[PDB]
Amino acid sequence: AVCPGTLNGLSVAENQYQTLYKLYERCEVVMGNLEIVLTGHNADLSFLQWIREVTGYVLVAMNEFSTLPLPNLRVVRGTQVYDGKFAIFVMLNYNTNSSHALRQLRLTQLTEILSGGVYIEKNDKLCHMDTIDWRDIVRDRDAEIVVKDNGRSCPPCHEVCKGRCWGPGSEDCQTLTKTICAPQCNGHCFGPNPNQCCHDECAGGCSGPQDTDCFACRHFNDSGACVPRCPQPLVYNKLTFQLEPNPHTKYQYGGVCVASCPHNFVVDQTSCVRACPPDKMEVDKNGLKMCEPCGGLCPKACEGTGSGSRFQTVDSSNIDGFVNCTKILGNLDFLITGLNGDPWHKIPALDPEKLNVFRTVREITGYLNIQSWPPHMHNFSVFSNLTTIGGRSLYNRGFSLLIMKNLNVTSLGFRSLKEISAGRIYISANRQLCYHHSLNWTKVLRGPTEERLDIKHNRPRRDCVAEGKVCDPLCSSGGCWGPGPGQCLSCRNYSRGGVCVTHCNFLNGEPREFAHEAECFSCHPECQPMEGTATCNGSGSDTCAQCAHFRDGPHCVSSCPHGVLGAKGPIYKYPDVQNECRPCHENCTQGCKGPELQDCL
Amino acid sequence: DIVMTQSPDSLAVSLGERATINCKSSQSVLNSGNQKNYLTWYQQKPGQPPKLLIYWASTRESGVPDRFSGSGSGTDFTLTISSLQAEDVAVYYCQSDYSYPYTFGQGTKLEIKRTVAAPSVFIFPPSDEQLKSGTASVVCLLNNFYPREAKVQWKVDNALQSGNSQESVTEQDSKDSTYSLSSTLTLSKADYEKHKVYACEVTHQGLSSPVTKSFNRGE
Amino acid sequence: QVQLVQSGAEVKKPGASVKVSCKASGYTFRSSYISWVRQAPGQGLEWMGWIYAGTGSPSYNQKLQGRVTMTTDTSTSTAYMELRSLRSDDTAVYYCARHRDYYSNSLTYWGQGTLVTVSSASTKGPSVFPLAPSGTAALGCLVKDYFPEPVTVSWNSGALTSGVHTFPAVLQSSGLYSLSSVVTVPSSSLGTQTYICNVNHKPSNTKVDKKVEP
Ligand SMILES: *[C@@H]1O[C@H](CO)[C@@H](O[C@@H]2O[C@H](CO)[C@@H](O)[C@H](O)[C@H]2NC(C)=O)[C@H](O)[C@H]1NC(C)=O
Ligand SMILES: *[C@@H]1O[C@H](CO)[C@@H](O)[C@H](O)[C@H]1NC(C)=O
Ligand SMILES: *[C@@H]1O[C@H](CO)[C@@H](O)[C@H](O)[C@H]1NC(C)=O
Ligand SMILES: *[C@@H]1O[C@H](CO)[C@@H](O)[C@H](O)[C@H]1NC(C)=O
Ligand SMILES: *[C@@H]1O[C@H](CO)[C@@H](O)[C@H](O)[C@H]1NC(C)=O
Ligand SMILES: *[C@@H]1O[C@H](CO)[C@@H](O)[C@H](O)[C@H]1NC(C)=O
Repeated sequence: AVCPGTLNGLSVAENQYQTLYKLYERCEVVMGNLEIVLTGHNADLSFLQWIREVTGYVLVAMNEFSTLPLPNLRVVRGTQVYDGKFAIFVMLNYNTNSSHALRQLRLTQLTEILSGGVYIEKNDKLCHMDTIDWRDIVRDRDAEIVVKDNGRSCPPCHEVCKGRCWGPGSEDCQTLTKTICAPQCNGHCFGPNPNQCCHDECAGGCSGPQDTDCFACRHFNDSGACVPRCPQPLVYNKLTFQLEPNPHTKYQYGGVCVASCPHNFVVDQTSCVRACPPDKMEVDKNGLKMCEPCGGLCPKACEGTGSGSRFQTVDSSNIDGFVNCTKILGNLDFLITGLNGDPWHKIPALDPEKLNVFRTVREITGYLNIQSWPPHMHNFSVFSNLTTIGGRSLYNRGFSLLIMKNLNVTSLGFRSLKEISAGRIYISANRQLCYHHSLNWTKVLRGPTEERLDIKHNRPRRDCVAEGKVCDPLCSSGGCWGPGPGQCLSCRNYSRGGVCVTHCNFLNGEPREFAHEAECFSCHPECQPMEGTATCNGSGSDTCAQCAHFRDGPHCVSSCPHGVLGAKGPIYKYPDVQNECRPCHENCTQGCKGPELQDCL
Repeated sequence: DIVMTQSPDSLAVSLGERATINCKSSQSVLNSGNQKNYLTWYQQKPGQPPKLLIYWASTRESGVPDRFSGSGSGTDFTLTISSLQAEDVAVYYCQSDYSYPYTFGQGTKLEIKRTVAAPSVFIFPPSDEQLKSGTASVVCLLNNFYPREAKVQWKVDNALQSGNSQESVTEQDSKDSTYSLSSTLTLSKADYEKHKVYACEVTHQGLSSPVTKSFNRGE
Repeated sequence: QVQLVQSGAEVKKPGASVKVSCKASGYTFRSSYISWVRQAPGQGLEWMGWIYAGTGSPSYNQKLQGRVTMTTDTSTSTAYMELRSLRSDDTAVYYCARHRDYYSNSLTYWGQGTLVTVSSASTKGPSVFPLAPSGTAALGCLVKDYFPEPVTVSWNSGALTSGVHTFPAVLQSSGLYSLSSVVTVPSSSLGTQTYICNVNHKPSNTKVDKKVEP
């Protein structure tokens, strides 16, 4: 129904035709420019018989076919014009010698050129173009019309056509449509009566007074009707007192309202777009690919190092590639030469501050291998968002996690690590590593634990306890990665943003919170904080014990509904003495104030 | 086919003065679609290809001085030069930019209007070396004159001549802005020895009475 | 910058054919029109036809009766024009020029031109005869019956250039060209200064030096 435009010029044998064909059949509205350049004399042109509208310009240059039949072409919009001047550009459509020349331009239904002019020159055997009243078609009075220097030995125009025709036939006549209308219409009329103007949604002329009578839509087309906007995605339901998805929803693809975007198009906001913006991500909703805000930063996947890669370790030339990376396709290797520099390959030492680039990493598909770490960095808090180590690819003797000979590390600091899907674990020769002794690897390491742990020769458990380096009281029997309530494997009571807490803000505190599977989530804003009582039982405006501002149905709202469009018109409400939102009078136009008719607007 | 007629055929303008050249076409060149006149003006100095001055009737090509200007519409067009310079002397051409066959005009030479100068007339008898071959050519020279218009008649024993002479005129001198003419009378050795008196009569604006240079066969 | 160099001069017998090249440079040759214009000696300009270098689509003048064919080579950036069934009247200087753009057929860039002369006459050297002189006195040389054009004339091996008038050639009935070259000098220098004209005809490799005596 709707196809894209080509954007080339006179720039270009068999492929070119293939590209043209697949592109324009079976489309009706060209979102761009219709460019027909260098086409053979016996090429099938029936795939262009359904084109009704072209939003850009029409370029017909150096073709060899005898006739160009566009019987359904009604409107050339001219949003993009050729050489800044022409909506229609026809030039050089004839063969080197041979009788393979274009003789007829069949635009029998061409009614309107909204912007741009017409250029028809140097077509040796093209006739009848000098008889057409182009001013009847071209809306803009300032546009240039240049039709000259074409066919010289041309047949007279048929007597039925009255001197104006697209061809020599009796059905090839041009039908004049420009009429004289009254002042009330701003140049948009279908008759001379002041009550015979075109609809306000008509771009130019029209066949009648209705939505459905335009030659071209001023904004959008909805299944035959020219509309200011496509049907809204959301609609206020009077019975559920909130915005519900509209069944009649259509999205913006150019100037047409469509129920679903094409194959390679996503829905952002109200419109079909080529790709999703950097601030939003692609998600499947009700059958369609929609764009929704990432809630922070968007997922990004980077290639790793080690096994199956070009880098054996991350270094000065690699570290910059992991910016804003959440998932790592492969492994991470931290070797001695990578951290301190490689003289053989002339790679400088790594800047410790650049290691903070891994703070966005949530998952490592392969293994994690740390054999070298900066002296002043006594932990791996750089990997504090790391949740999963896949172990899909292993290191050495089947290791997925390997912390070796890091004599300055005091605690692990993997406070988000919850799963190591496969592989063995090797943590040794870290002489000052404490906290790891009490950790239950069964909860983290997936599968049978037996013989998959190789943890020894670290700081002895006796020295750690005597120095006070033990787990926080709020930690469960699972253990911890370091000191504090935010370093626990699991909490005894509740957790608030990765930090173990004794209780949520149930009865006091800002913001107020509710419990959900031993986790603290805040109440909806607009819940009035209750003194000595629970504020909410869950998230949402309908789970509040009392509304801060107003109440609409079961929900709490900041502002009473002041013109929210529903199924059959806008919906207005007012806040009564009990701050609850009540409907307005049925005969009110814009405002409310109160329930009575006298309070309107 | 469209026909381009330029008037006048030759124009004499003093230096620093203004020159206008007219061009009239058989069919209109104005395009109602864009109100543009498709008319072109050229300049061609002798010995070198033409130079484009103005297209679309009034638009100048990049580099063309402001003194050149074009006007007119439909079928009547005019090329004006506000202050004629020494380098502006050439033949000017009108051309249709509308359609086939893009007809050129017949052209018009532009010369410097100089002070009237009378030609110096010389007569040259045929050499003996030419007579040995049986051919006899008599030359009459007119030197350094203005204006170009001159009448040169050959008289053999006071009888007028026709169809046996050819004349050649040089281009206007770059220094003294004058013209020079060379007319050659060709005869057979038999015809030449039959007559005695050979003379060329010169009529010019700078001469009150027609100057005649005569000589007898031999001495 | 933008240049258009045409091929050298051509001499043909009536009924033959000429092919003239025109090599373009300094611009994208593909997106341009090349027009051909001829000019007979002493006559006006005449449009012969044009051609679009990109595809090769031409447009010829009907008055040439199908004798003209134009081609373009994109690889060499060269335009070619061909005239079949040559006539005496097709003796002209043939120019190769470029249209400025798509919207104007006006010729902005021209070639230096090539002289195509068509005649049944054979290549012949010139016969130089002296124009004997008899305040200032005039003398010269009669360069008669030669073919083809052109010819070079100087006085006293280039030393004498003041007051020298070399007239343009005239085409005689025989088909052979002829011109005169005069010079005015004081009558006092007739008995002391030696005046010799240097006539050189390149196409026939002829060099003639004649001394003019009173
Ligand atoms: C994790 O390691 C970092 C860096 O080694 C520690 O941060 C420093 O703490 C020391 C005191 O122990 C202070 O002198 C510095 O100002 C800190 N540096 C930075 C960059 O913040 C940190 O204490 C460690 N975290 C845990 C939980 O042990
Ligand atoms: C609108 O689209 C319908 C097809 O859904 C088509 O019938 C009609 O021609 C279009 N109207 C305009 C004004 O483009
Ligand atoms: C990373 O995200 C930050 C915003 O947090 C932005 O400044 C930057 O452009 C991003 N860098 C890359 C390489 O995408
Ligand atoms: C975890 O990643 C988030 C971005 O999603 C960022 O705000 C934060 O700084 C990271 N956490 C730590 C402890 O660095
Ligand atoms: C730990 O690092 C400190 C400097 O931050 C340094 O004094 C010390 O030598 C290191 N200890 C070991 C065992 O490497
Ligand atoms: C106004 O409301 C009354 C009922 O209160 C109803 O009778 C009437 O139809 C309404 N008037 C308009 C113009 O809608």
